[PDB]
Amino acid sequence: EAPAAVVTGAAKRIGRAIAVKLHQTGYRVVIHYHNSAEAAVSLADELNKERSNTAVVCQADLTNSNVLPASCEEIINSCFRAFGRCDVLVNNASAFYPTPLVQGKTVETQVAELIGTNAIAPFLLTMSFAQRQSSNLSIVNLCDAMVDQPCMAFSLYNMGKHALVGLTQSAALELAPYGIRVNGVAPGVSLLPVAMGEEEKDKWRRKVPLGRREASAEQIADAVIFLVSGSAQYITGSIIKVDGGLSLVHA
Amino acid sequence: EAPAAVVTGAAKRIGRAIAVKLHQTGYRVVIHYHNSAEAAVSLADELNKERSNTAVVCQADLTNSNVLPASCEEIINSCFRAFGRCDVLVNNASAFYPTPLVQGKTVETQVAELIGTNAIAPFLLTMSFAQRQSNLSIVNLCDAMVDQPCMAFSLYNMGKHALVGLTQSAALELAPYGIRVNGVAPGVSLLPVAMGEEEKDKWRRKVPLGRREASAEQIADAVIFLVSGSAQYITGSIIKVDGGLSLVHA
Amino acid sequence: EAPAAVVTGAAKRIGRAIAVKLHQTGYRVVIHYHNSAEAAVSLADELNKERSNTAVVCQADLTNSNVLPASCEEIINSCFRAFGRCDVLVNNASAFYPTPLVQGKTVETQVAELIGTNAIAPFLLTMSFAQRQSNLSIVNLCDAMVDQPCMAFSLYNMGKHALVGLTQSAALELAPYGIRVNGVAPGVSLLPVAMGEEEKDKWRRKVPLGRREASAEQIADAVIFLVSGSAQYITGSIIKVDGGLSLVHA
Amino acid sequence: EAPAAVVTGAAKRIGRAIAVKLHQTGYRVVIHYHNSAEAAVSLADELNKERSNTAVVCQADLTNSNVLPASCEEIINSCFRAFGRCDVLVNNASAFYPTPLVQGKTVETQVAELIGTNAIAPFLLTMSFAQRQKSNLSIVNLCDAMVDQPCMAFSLYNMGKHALVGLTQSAALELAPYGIRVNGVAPGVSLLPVAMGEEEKDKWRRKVPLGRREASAEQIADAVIFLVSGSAQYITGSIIKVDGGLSLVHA
Ligand SMILES: NC(=O)c1ccc[n+]([C@@H]2O[C@H](COP(=O)([O-])OP(=O)(O)OC[C@H]3O[C@@H](n4cnc5c(N)ncnc54)[C@H](OP(=O)(O)O)[C@@H]3O)[C@@H](O)[C@H]2O)c1
Ligand SMILES: NC(=O)c1ccc[n+]([C@@H]2O[C@H](COP(=O)([O-])OP(=O)(O)OC[C@H]3O[C@@H](n4cnc5c(N)ncnc54)[C@H](OP(=O)(O)O)[C@@H]3O)[C@@H](O)[C@H]2O)c1
Ligand SMILES: NC(=O)c1ccc[n+]([C@@H]2O[C@H](COP(=O)([O-])OP(=O)(O)OC[C@H]3O[C@@H](n4cnc5c(N)ncnc54)[C@H](OP(=O)(O)O)[C@@H]3O)[C@@H](O)[C@H]2O)c1
Ligand SMILES: NC(=O)c1ccc[n+]([C@@H]2O[C@H](COP(=O)([O-])OP(=O)(O)OC[C@H]3O[C@@H](n4cnc5c(N)ncnc54)[C@H](OP(=O)(O)O)[C@@H]3O)[C@@H](O)[C@H]2O)c1
Ligand SMILES: Nc1nc2[nH]c(-c3ccccc3)c(CCc3ccccc3)c2c(=O)[nH]1
Ligand SMILES: Nc1nc2[nH]c(-c3ccccc3)c(CCc3ccccc3)c2c(=O)[nH]1
Ligand SMILES: Nc1nc2[nH]c(-c3ccccc3)c(CCc3ccccc3)c2c(=O)[nH]1
Ligand SMILES: Nc1nc2[nH]c(-c3ccccc3)c(CCc3ccccc3)c2c(=O)[nH]1
Repeated sequence: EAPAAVVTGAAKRIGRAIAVKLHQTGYRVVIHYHNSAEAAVSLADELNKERSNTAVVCQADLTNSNVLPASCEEIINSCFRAFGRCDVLVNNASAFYPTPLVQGKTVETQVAELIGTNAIAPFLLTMSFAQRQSSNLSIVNLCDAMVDQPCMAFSLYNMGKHALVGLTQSAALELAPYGIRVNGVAPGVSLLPVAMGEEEKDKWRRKVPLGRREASAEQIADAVIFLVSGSAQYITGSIIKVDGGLSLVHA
Repeated sequence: EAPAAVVTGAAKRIGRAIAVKLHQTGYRVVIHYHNSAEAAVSLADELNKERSNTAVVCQADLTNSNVLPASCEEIINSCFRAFGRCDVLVNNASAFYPTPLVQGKTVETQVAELIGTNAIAPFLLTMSFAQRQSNLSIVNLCDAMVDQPCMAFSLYNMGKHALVGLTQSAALELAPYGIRVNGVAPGVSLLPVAMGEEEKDKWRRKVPLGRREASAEQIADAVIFLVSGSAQYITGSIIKVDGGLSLVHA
Repeated sequence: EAPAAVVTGAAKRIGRAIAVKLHQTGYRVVIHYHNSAEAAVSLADELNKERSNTAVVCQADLTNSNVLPASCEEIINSCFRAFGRCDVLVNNASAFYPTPLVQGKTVETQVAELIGTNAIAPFLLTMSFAQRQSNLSIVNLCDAMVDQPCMAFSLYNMGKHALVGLTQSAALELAPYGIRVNGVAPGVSLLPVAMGEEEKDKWRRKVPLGRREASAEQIADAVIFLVSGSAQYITGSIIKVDGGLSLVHA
Repeated sequence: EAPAAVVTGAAKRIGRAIAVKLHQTGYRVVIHYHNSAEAAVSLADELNKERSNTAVVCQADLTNSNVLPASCEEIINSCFRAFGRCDVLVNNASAFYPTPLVQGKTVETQVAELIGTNAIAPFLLTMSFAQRQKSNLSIVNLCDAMVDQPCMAFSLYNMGKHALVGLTQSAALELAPYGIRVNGVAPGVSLLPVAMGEEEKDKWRRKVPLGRREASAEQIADAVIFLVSGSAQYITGSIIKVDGGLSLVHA
């Protein structure tokens, strides 16, 4: 039988490209989404046209709350339900906006979204994934290459990403005896936010030493595919920058 | 007029040592505490016997909740109420216990406490400190072993990682205000009251420099360095006080 | 036409596995070696029996000296002489042995060998490589345990640390020329011939993932990924291949 | 009676400021120097005017060669000849200039100067220091906050400073049983070349979060003083950035 993978925030952009490649590689996928129902479904439609009954969707808010644990257990159950197994978890879903330290959402809501999506939900999905277990089990967390050169006023986001590094390493250590590997892919700039101004996107583009451009989503997905593959079987607790050298560049 | 410091979890152990040392250097101090009220007031008494009207206590749960932001603001407000200023904030309070990934409290509670004390409360207290504004600085009690995590401590460890993020993020954003943010990262220091001597000795034996844990004073010494005029250009630095522990391989 | 790679210290162990895999992937290979002459020609025989005119050997001492820059230029010149091009450089050769800080090679020789092989030759090889210039990249064999040094291996460790800086500096400088520079950082892979069986086991039992060292093939897999088209945006990255070993506190 | 320190490259700029403050703290000093005899001597004169017979000067090229280990043994020995003891070693001397990868010093000379001064001499000085011990003994190495965001075309310099981090950690571990601590100070930008145009100096100053300026040599010296003091007695293997947050600033 073919392995199955969960990819969070998989309706669009990097998470979409990750789902697609895992699928092209032979996985069945659970495409998780929060708000993008329509996009999640048309992706599943497209993958199930290629290969019948190989893609399902799964809706969940990953904001931290009293139900998040249940929600995350249900994401992992959906995969077990659809496909009878869960081999791979990609923690890609992420909320992202500025939370300036010095003066909309209340601060406690910002904590819940930024820390819940970037770190608490990953921890709870990891728990549920491991609890439910020639197989090749792994987890890939979508990290941040620039996490030690944080953006101005993005302190909660940055806290969540740093937490996610902690989880990556802690979970690699603790789940090694189960044969579950835990790694990370850390983009620098890849697809820039649809919202982001065009001059603002070019500013970032021009700082990238390898080609003065952003990574494609597919280039990010390549690292993921490597990490879940049989050729990464001794690798756990490793976070691979896919940043074109951006992190190396001084102010 | 004397500067003022807030030290969280200051009723005993390392936080008491940081407040004692801050007091000896001439700070007025707020001794924040959660459950250890007797130890808190007993300390504020010793300190006020030494110079009167220079220590107050302040009780607060720093578990994450929707009122944690108010609570952290009230902590900063307590320092201005007592002393008319707030120059230093030391984030020392921390919950710690195992949270195994494969299986007491609910997990929602473990999240709230481990992440809230180690990370969210430090962020809120930082916002509050900065919003209320010399030599202004913040010092976070980090973990020298943060990149070699203890088995089954993932939520604690996530919290100490996030506290690194904050140290770095806040140092960048608060620089324009002349507010420095740095950290102090013990290895093993005072071991927990729960721990038996045999398990303490197991950790002691791992330390290259002397095969013993840091004294609480030794941690406080580095905090005192970082708040001083001698570290005026230092911000975003996290100083290990670990006697070489983090350098030792498995 | 087929791309070509130079692999240093490729006659045995990890470097051999890398040469083999690069060769299986479609590459022509320069097999560099120092002393291991028989195993080197033996490997090119195998390779060339599989695909004629796709491997050549190239002998060089990579100890630091005033002629190293010439020896390194010759290694790259040899790749061009044999194959008309040089797409990939792998810096794998390395000397390793204790150099205690406190009391039959002289210390000037220990410096030249350990820093030579592990750092200066890589630098010189990278200069010569870039000077002669498609998916062009370089891979350095680094050490996952580098921030957790082995006792009395300061010179070796210094070499590996330097190789980190080289990886990163060269990534930065060569990016405009389309040349990527990355690392693979084993923990414990095939353990030395001369290592006792008790001390091998001792390292094996430390590894979380599977309680065993990596196979050379496992290391090579990560090299293969980094030179491949699935890594076209990766530069300046160092990928640990250590089964979690570096995550384990003392 | 009074403890003794060796400071390499102590005739000007940072090393001088370090030697002055150690002296002000009550150390006797060996002022090592390469070409700057006149500043070295003039400092030793200023210092011996404060306290008779508490400063000596000691010339040596710290370029890697066959003689470098003797020279480094000689620098240590001279502190013992002058003061009867050697309590503190500061590795401050450093060559610094571009060594581009692609196109009158030859490259073997560049290697010898940049690697010798920034790494190899520090190592040899450490072993001579330790050999002679076998009281608060420690070693402070002058590192670089920016070592992971290197300046373009300084690979040999950068490689030396990276090697110097490894030595700081390696020596800390190996010499801990002798009660010798080994730590670093890692400036970001400090005293800038007086020759450099102010306009160019300002581009660097403007990047520094804290104060938009470079560190004084005295500010670097303060961290060195902390690290050799009785208030750092459990500290070893640590590298204190003194950088005004410069290393936290993305491109
Ligand atoms: N783009 C980059 O340059 C970049 C750089 C560094 C790191 N990364 C990391 O790489 C990953 C992918 O980046 P990206 O730009 O593709 O992500 P993105 O478009 O910002 O977000 C991806 C998905 O996250 C989901 N999400 C947001 N809040 C959520 C919530 N509360 N609950 C559940 N899902 C939620 C959204 O799903 P719905 O649309 O279904 O609501 C969204 O489509 C992220 O983890 C990001 O931090 C990206
Ligand atoms: N000790 C070590 O070896 C070690 C090692 C690495 C890092 N560190 C760090 O150094 C710092 C000091 O360590 P320590 O051993 O002195 O700490 P500790 O004794 O475990 O805790 C310090 C205080 O934190 C407070 N705290 C706990 N839960 C709280 C909550 N929900 N709300 C508010 N406050 C709460 C407690 O207050 P009450 O007593 O008033 O209830 C406690 O006295 C910590 O941040 C620690 O993580 C210590
Ligand atoms: N094995 C591990 O557990 C491990 C762990 C961490 C990092 N690594 C790194 O992985 C790489 C490969 O490791 P390995 O165990 O396969 O290496 P190894 O067998 O110890 O050394 C590889 C080759 O380097 C060459 N070499 C040694 N001194 C030389 C000199 N002066 N000039 C030129 N070549 C010289 C030798 O060539 P001849 O036989 O031709 O003389 C040797 O065969 C090395 O960079 C190593 O540092 C290995
Ligand atoms: N300045 C900064 O912004 C900065 C930034 C990062 C790190 N650092 C580090 O901080 C330390 C002090 O910096 P600095 O700017 O004060 O250094 P500097 O002025 O560039 O150099 C200090 C001294 O090093 C000595 N030196 C150079 N080559 C030598 C050789 N071959 N043999 C023996 N001695 C030699 C020189 O002695 P003579 O004058 O006697 O010839 C020179 O005065 C250095 O280690 C540096 O890398 C500085
Ligand atoms: N979920 C999510 N996470 C993101 N992280 C980043 C990022 C973070 C730090 C530096 C650069 C890019 C980005 C790219 C956009 C960006 C650009 C500049 C600063 C912060 C973020 C991103 C995103 O679009 N979605
Ligand atoms: N709030 C608080 N935090 C602590 N962190 C540590 C610690 C953590 C990781 C490695 C070494 C010591 C300690 C020392 C005890 C300890 C040891 C191992 C895991 C968790 C805690 C500690 C503590 O007593 N209180
Ligand atoms: N050229 C080369 N480099 C090596 N590095 C290591 C290594 C280094 C640090 C920790 C563990 C293994 C090893 C594994 C054997 C070893 C173990 C401990 C110290 C130095 C070497 C190794 C090797 O066999 N050849
Ligand atoms: N021996 C020695 N080592 C040095 N390292 C640095 C440095 C290196 C990397 C980033 C910033 C400054 C410097 C200062 C280099 C510099 C000079 C002018 C503007 C910005 C940086 C330095 C030096 O002057 N002497």
